[PDB]
Amino acid sequence: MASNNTASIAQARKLVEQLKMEANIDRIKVSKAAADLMAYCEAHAKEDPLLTPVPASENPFRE
Amino acid sequence: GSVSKWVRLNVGGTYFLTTRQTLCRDPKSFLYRLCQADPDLDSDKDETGAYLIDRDPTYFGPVLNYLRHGKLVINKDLAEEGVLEEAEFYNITSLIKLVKDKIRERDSKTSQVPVKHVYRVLQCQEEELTQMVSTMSDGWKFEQLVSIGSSYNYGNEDQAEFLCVVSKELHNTPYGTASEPSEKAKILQERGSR
Amino acid sequence: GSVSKWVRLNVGGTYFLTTRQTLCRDPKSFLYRLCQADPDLDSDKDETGAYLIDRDPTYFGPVLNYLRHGKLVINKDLAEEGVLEEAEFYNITSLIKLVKDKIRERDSKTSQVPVKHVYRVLQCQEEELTQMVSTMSDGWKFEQLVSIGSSYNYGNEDQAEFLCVVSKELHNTPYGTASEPSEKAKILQERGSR
Amino acid sequence: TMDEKYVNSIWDLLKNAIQEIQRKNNSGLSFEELYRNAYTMVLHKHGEKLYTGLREVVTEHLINKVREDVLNSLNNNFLQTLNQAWNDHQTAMVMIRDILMYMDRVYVQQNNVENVYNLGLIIFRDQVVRYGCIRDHLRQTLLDMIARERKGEVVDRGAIRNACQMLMILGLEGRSVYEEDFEAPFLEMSAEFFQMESQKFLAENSASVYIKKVEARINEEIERVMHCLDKSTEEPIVKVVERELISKHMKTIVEMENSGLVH
Amino acid sequence: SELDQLRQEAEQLKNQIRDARKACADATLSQITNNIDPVGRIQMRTRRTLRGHLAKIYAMHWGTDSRLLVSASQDGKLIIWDSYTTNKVHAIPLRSSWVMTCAYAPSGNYVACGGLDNICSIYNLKTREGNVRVSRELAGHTGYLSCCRFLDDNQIVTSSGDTTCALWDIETGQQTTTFTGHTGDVMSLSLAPDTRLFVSGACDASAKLWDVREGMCRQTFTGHESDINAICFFPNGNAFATGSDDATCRLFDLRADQELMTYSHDNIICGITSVSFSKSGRLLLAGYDDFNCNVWDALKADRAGVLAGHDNRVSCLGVTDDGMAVATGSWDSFLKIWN
Repeated sequence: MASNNTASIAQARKLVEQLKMEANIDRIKVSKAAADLMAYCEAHAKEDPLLTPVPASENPFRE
Repeated sequence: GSVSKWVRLNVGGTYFLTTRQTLCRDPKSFLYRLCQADPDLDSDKDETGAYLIDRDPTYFGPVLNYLRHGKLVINKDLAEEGVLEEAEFYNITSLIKLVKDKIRERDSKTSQVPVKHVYRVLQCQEEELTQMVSTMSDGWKFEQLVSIGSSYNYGNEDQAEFLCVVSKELHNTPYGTASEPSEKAKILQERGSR
Repeated sequence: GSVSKWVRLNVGGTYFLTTRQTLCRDPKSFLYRLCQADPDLDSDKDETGAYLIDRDPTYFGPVLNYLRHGKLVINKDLAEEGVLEEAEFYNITSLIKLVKDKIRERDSKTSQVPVKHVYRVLQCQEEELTQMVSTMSDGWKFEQLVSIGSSYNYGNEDQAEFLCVVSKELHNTPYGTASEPSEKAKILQERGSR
Repeated sequence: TMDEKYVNSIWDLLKNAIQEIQRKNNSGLSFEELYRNAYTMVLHKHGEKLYTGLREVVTEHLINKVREDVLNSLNNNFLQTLNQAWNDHQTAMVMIRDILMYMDRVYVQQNNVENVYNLGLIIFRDQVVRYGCIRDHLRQTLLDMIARERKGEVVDRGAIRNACQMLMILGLEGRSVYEEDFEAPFLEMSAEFFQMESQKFLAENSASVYIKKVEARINEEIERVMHCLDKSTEEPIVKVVERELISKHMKTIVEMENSGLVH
Repeated sequence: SELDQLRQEAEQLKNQIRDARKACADATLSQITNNIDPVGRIQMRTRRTLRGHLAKIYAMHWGTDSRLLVSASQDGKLIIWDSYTTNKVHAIPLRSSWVMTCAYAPSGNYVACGGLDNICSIYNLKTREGNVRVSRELAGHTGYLSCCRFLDDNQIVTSSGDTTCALWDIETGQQTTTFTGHTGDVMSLSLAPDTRLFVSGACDASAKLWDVREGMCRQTFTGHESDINAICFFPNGNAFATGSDDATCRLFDLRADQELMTYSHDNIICGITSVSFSKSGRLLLAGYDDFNCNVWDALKADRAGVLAGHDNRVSCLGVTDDGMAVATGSWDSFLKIWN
C-alpha cells in the first residue's frame, strides 16, 4: 500500500535478511583463502595447457 | 416453482434452460439483473414462465457458454462481431475484453497482407553449404544464394564464398513489435550501433 | 424396476434419449455417474424424469456419438475448442487425446500455413544440368541455380560447375511432428556431425 | 485474479454441501450441482486451495465426529462402531470424489500429489485409525479376540476380518499400515503363544501326539487366516508355527518316553 | 515512518558486515606471496580464424566438449563451429536480432539464446530430421536478457534486465524460482563449477551470489565503482573474478566475503567486458572494450600478458572447458582461438 511507501518495507526486510546471513556466514581469513587458492592453482598449474606448454602434436590445433 | 433454481428462458423465441448460478457467474451481465426477482422485470411465457428476451438465440449461446465456464466459444459460422454486439447488449466487460481481443486478432491476421519477414544472411563454405542448406532451420525459407569473388584461397574454398540469404514469416501484425525502453538496453544499442 | 434400458438426458434443456449401455460404455464419464441410481443424484426434469444438465446440446452431439461408437466427429462448423471443453466437463479422459491432437494439427497447419520446407542442394555440370532439372522429382520445386567456376575440367562441364538448390513443401502435423532419437541413433548422429 | 468474491460465494455452499453429505443429507442437494460447482471452482485455477479445503474439512469431520464417537464407544462393540464409521466415511467420500472428479483428474496430476481419495483415506488412517487411543485400543482388542478364539472361544470372526481389511485398505503405501498396527503385534503374540504351546506339549505328550497336535494347530491357523485375517498373512504365520513348534524342537522330538523316533 | 528504523537496522547490520570483513581483512597472502615466480611472459598465438561471422559477435561460449563453441552475432545468427576444423557445425538464424547471450547445454544438445527480444529461446540441436528446431522460448523476463547459463538440459538460468535471474525448468518454460536482489538490472552471470551457487552482476555494481536451491542471495559483494560487466566463477566454485566498465578487475571469495585481489593498470582505461580463468585459474583473461584483451596473473595481479589481435573490441571470452585453448568473441566479426 502507498501509506507504507508502496510497502517498500519488504525491500528493507530482504536487504536486512541478506546482511543477517552475511553476518552469520563466517569469514575465513583472507590470507587463508589466498593460500587455499594458490594450493589449488599449483595443484593444477602443472597441467594447465595455457601455463604448461602442450606438445606441438598434442593440441587439437596442429593435428 | 416457489423457487427458481434452473430457470427456463426465451431468447428470440427459443427455450434455454440453465441454472441461475451459471447466469449469476459475474455481477455485470444484463442476465444477472434478470435473475434478480423483482416486479420491475416481469416478462415471461404464460405457458412455462420462460422469460421473453428479444435477443438472438444463436449469439446468446456463446455468451451462455462463457457464463458457464468463463470462456466464450463461437462456432465457425457465427460472426464474432454479432456475438460482440449481443454481449454488449448483455453488458459483460471482461467477456467483451476478450471479444475485442479476438476481433483484433482476426483483423491483424487479415492485415498480415504485408507480412513482415525477418531476413538473415547466413554465410557458409561451398563445402559446408550443402549441409547448411540441408540442415537449414525448420521454419525458415531459403531466399537466395550468392557466390562472391574471394581473395583468400582464390575465389573459392572460402568461408565468405557463399552468402545464403534466408527469411522466416512473422505474423507481426497480431504479434506487435516488441519495442520498449530499457535504459541499459538503450545504452547497449547505441554503443553497438556506432 | 427403476432401471430403464433407455436414459433421457436434458442437455441444456434438450432431451437426449440413449441406451444406458451406450452411456455406460466407460466408467469415467460424468454421464456414467448419472447412469447408476444413487442418493447423490436428486435433481431431474420432472416433465419426463430427465436429468437436467446445464451444458451445451450442440457440443453434446459429438460426445454422444463417440460414447455410442467410440469415435469423435466434429463438423466443419462446430468449434473444436467448445467440444473439447464440454468433454473436459463430462470427464472422459480417452477422447481428450483425440480432440487435442485434432486441434493441434489444425492450429499448427493454419499457423504454419508456411509449412516446414525441406531444402536440398544438388550439384551438376552444365551438361547434366538440363537432365536433372527436367527430371526433378515430382513434388520438388526448383528454387535457385548458381554457376561456380569449376576447379577441374576447365571452368565448365564439371559437377562443380553448377549448383541447383531445390525444395519441397511438407505437412507439419498431418505427416506428424515427432522426433524419437535412440541411443545408437544418437551415436550415429554424433558420428555424422563430426 | 479479481475473482475472489464469487469464489467464496461458491466455496461456502460447496463446503456446506460437503458437510451435508458427511452429515448424510442427500435430500436437499443434487450431484451435478456440486459437480459443476467444483469444476468451475477449478476453472479459476483454484485447484490447490480446494485441495487444501477438502483436506481440512474432512479432517474436521473425522476428528470432531468420528474419532470422538469411536472413543465414546470403546466399551460397546468398539470394533463394530469403528467399522461402521469407516464405511460411512467411505461412502461419503466416494460421492465427494464423484463431485470433484476434476481436481482428482487434472489438479492431482498437475501437482503430482496424492489423489482426492488418497487424501481421504490418508486422513482417515491418521486422525482416527492411527490415532493413539483408537489405534492401540483396536490393536489390543484385536489381539484379545484372536487369543480368546485361540484359547478355544467363539468370537466375532467377521469383526476381526473387518479390522484386518481396514488396516489393509487404509494402507496406502502398502502393507506397512497393516504391518505395524496389527500384523506385527498379531504375529508376535502368535509366535509367543506357539512357543509356550510347543514347550508345554513337548513336556506333556508323546512325539506322535505332538505331531498330531501341531498339525491340527496349523490347520486351525489356516482357519483363523481365512475366517478373520488376510491371505497375505497366511505365509508368515504358518512359517511361525514351523519355527516355534518344529524347527526349534527338532531333535528333542527324536526321543520321548515310549513314542520317540526310536520307539 | 518505520523505514527510518529499517534503514538504521540495515545500516548497523551492514556496518557490522564491513567490520566482519575487516575482521577477516588480513594481509592477502597472494601478493604477500609475491616471492612465488609469476607466470612470466606467455607468447600467445592465434590458431583459428572463425571469420564466418559478418556482424558484431556479442556472446561466445564453448561447449562442454571443448570442441564445439557457440557464438552469437549482433545480426541474429548463432554459429556452432568445430573449433579444430573451422567448419560451422550449424548456423541458426534468430527470430530476433540483437542477441546478447548464447548458452550451450552441458550435454551439448541444447543451445540457449536471448537478447533485446526479452525471451530466451532454446534450440534443440539434436533432432531426427537433422534440422535445428527451437525447443522452448522462455518469456517473462521483461528486462532484456544479458547472459544465460544452463543448469541442465532441462534447467537454465537467464541473467536478464528487470533485476532478475529467474531460473527456468525448460520443459514447462516457467521460472520456478525468481531472484530479485539487484537494484540495477542484472547484466552478467557465472555458474559455480559446483553448480549450486551462481554469481550475478548488475548495473548497481553489486555482485550477488545466489543459492540456486531456494532462490536466496547467498552473499553480496562490492568494490567495483560501477556496473559489473562479466563474471567468471573460479574453477573451485568458491571464488570468482569480475570486470566492469572501469579498467579494474576484482577477485572475490565466498568464504572471505570480500574482494581478495584487484587487477587494474594506469595504461588501461576501457571497461572490462569479459573475464575468464585458465585451466587452473592462475591466468585471469579480461576482455576489454579496448581493441585487445589482456591476461592477468590471478594470484599475483601483474601484467601476465596481452592478446594483441583483432581490429575491433573484444566483446566475449571463453576458454575451453578443458582449458586447452581460448576463443575471443569480438566485434570485428571474427572469433580467434588462442593457444
